[PDB]
Amino acid sequence: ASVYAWNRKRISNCVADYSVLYNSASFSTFKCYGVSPTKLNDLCFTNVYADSFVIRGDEVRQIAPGQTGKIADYNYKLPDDFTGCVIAWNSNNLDSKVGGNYNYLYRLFRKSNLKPFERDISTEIYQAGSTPCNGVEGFNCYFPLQSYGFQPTNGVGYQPYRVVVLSFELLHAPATVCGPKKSTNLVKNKCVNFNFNGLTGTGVLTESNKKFLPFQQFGRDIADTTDAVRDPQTLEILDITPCSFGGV
Amino acid sequence: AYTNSFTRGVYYPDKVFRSSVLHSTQDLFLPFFSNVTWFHAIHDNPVLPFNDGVYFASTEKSNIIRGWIFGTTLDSKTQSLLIVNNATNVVIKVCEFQFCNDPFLGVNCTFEYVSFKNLREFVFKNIDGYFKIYSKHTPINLVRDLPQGFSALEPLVDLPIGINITRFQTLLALHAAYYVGYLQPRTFLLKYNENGTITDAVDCALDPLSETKCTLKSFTVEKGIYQTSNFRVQPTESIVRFPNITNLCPFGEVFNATRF
Amino acid sequence: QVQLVQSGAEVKKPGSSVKVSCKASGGTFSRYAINWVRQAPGQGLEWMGRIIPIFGIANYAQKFQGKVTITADKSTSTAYMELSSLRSEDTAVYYCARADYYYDSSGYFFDYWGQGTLVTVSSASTKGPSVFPLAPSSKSTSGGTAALGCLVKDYFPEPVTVSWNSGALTSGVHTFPAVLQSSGLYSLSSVVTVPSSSLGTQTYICNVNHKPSNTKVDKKVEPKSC
Amino acid sequence: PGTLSLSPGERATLSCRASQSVSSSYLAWYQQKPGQTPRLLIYGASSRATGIPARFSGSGSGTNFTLTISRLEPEDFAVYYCQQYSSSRTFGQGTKVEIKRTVAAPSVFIFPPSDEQLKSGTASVVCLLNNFYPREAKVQWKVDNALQSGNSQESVTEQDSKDSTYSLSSTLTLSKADYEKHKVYACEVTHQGLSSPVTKSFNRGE
Repeated sequence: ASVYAWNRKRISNCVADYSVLYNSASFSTFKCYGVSPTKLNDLCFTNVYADSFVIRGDEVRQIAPGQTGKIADYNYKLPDDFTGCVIAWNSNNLDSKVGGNYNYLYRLFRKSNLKPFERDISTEIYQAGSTPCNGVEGFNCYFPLQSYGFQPTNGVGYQPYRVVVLSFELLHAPATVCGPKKSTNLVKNKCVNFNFNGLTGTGVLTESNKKFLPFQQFGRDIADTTDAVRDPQTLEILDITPCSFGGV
Repeated sequence: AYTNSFTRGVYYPDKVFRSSVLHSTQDLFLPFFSNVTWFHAIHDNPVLPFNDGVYFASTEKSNIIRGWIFGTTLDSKTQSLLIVNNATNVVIKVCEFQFCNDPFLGVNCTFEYVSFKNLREFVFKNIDGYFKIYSKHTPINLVRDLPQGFSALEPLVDLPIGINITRFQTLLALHAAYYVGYLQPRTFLLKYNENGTITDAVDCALDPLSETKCTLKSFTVEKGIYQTSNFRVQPTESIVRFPNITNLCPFGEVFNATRF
Repeated sequence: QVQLVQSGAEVKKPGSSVKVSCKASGGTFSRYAINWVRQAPGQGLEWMGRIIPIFGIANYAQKFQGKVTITADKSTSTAYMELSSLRSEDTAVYYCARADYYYDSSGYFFDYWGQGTLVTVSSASTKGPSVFPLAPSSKSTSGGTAALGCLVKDYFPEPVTVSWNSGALTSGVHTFPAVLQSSGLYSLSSVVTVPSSSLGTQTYICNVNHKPSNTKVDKKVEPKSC
Repeated sequence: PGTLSLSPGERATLSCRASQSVSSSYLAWYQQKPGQTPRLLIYGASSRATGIPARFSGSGSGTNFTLTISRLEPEDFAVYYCQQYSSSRTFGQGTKVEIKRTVAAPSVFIFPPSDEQLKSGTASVVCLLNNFYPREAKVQWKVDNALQSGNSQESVTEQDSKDSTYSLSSTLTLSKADYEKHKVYACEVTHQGLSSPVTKSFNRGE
């Protein structure tokens, strides 16, 4: 997509490696925020959004939590707590066209700047001067979407780059997207290290009498820490009895 | 026409089991003792606003009301949610190719999903961009009004549809009565019993007793005096002052003279 | 390209529409708007409408709202205009041009004009030429020089293409602008000049064709006294 | 349209008729050979990075944004349209530029209507006024010695391609019945090049 009208694939109920991403020399950058790219393989997510678009190489620095500038202002604001990867690759050999690819566009005029993920496809003539817009332009008032017009002869910062932002989400609702990491057997009544669908921890995985309602999935103590879990393969309810410790 | 909502529209805010606990949360809820709008089948399914989202309920064992349509346009002239229910079993579409806009039967569509002394209850919200549904089936004594009593609604689905919702309309078949009320951002204290089940609640905002219950995280409040908030008077106006004349900046010298 | 390939005579009747058509260079849908204008023939020009081929969205001046309907093919830059309230008094010339593209353009002005569309409207039907070779004589004379001509009347649509000895007798030739008569049909005049010593003896022919029916006339002009 | 006459090699200067509002930029001047497809001559205007680089300018007054043809070549003489930008795109009727000449009287000729027309149903008696300058020629018809015009259909040429004058077919168009009620069909021609009225005659039965 043009960056004013960015793509959003939403990812659920599937599994992937992320090294197949971060290993590849194709990626011009692999900027990460709130997560480390190698560590993604240890995790499961409620969902991911592959928010994705083309921008010119100059603009990639704007794609951060806590940043402002033309893309962040008018096209695609990241929240100032965005969690995930911004992956970019030079696409001058893909998106640029001789005579310019004008089918890649960006906004630079609006009544006010974007809020986080505030997608906006509006086309109305913008009031860049004292005159009313009249539904027509010439001067003082103008159409709000600039075009990049990408020519393959562009200088390296003016070249197009394909961007995928992996906007991860972890909610109270349990994970549905998984890393590549292989499962193991269950081990009750022993002190063990564990990863239940992205919940990392350590304790004694006792079985329980707790009546989880059919939608209820984690149980929590007063501390807002996981007291119980329902096993994501066998659906039995386990008390995570604390790890065995005391003073000496 | 109206009736009193009583204690209604409590639903499980999340999939987290908790037990024997008084846990406070801030979310879109039907506020206690608000007026619901009340309906009975004649001509009784106009289009209604959705606002933040809806509590909807009807006094049926009999499924005369069949479901809903939601969106901005509803008529699928943009992507519009359609839902149909076989009493408990649910069928869903999001279409922008043309719906049968007649909201009745006589006795670009990017997603789909499938799975009178009785009260059917629902809550609908669009928060986080996945549309969410919660429900109850329950027997009732009085058919005239929503019950003067406590219950809480489990989820049914949490669907990644991404539709702009501002309005909704219900669907019927004929040769029943129902109610509507609105969610608002509120803070509720919620009581979870030993069976992990929500069994009482308090709206912090309702009255000074309910503010105090939530200040103490407790349904019992003992005799005394309790500080629930600061009190502040808001500014009435924004007042601005400058001298009665304005020079304009010497940029053409102090920022940029005829030589740098 | 430059001259946008506007459709021609679009011969029509009132209470209707016609899909006027035009062509612009292949990629230009992504890089320019198309604008539309009206002109009465030999008279004033005025703006009529616009399309933005990124979305295919169109706009119209208030005089042309409902009377005009513009569309385009984003895959080719082919352009179209249904003249969606057509009348006999709407028998004007119509034009379109490549234009606009905002503060990304050098200055918004139009550049590639179309070749024009005289949408030819009447309440009357198509009719052949009636042709009248106007005599050289002592009256057709001023000293050593004389003139003669032909007049053509009650035909539709224009043209009738009057020419002198099939274009060989060019001496002082003029063919005049046509008049639309109260019948709803066209008429015009054409003239030629000659040495007045030859009023009865030079070869004078009006060669005329109503090309809209291919009806051709090759008539000797009658020489006459007075 | 309104017209100005100038010689080849003169410098033109003509007002935008759309300049009722000033506009924060002018757009362009478009030439036309009458009725046909217009042509961009001044462009990008209120700048001076403007127009076909051989000639022309637009900045000639800060509202009128004049058609400023720097040195008129024989193909510059045409009608012109004027256009401006400030939430705006409208056209004014500019002014025409025509090749200037010495005064030339009309060469006056009458043609009988054709006997073919007098048989079939009409008397379009033609007075050709040929190759006059300026364009302001006058005609009347001595219809039974009363004076008439407009029943004279009066079509006028483009500017002449050999001599830059103009011509008129004044064309007294009676029905065959009216031509049999009336009898006399002489023209009267008056023009700036003539010291007195010029007449040629036609009559029923000549």
